[PDB]
Amino acid sequence: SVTSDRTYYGYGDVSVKNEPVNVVVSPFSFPGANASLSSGGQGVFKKPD
Amino acid sequence: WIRVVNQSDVENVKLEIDWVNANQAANYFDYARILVTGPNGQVKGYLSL
Ligand SMILES: [Ca+2]
Repeated sequence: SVTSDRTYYGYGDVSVKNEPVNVVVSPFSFPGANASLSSGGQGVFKKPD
Repeated sequence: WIRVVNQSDVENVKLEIDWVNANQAANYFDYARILVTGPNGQVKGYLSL
């Protein structure tokens, strides 16, 4: 009578949500406060973070 | 006579002093020699007709 269609199934799901990286920024204001930059001046400025 | 005031950043300055009406004082003076006394007893400048 019944000629079974021999076909069973298995399934799965994958969730890719985020991007690998977050670039958190703290911008710099290099002449800063309690220091001074002059025209034609020479030197170095550094922000560690 | 001439005071130089600089910012907390500037540490080297090169000034050019120029006598512009020297052709005028020539009609009045016979010899005029200006000595520009520097910071702490140094003499760094000499101006003549
Ligand atoms: Ca400097």
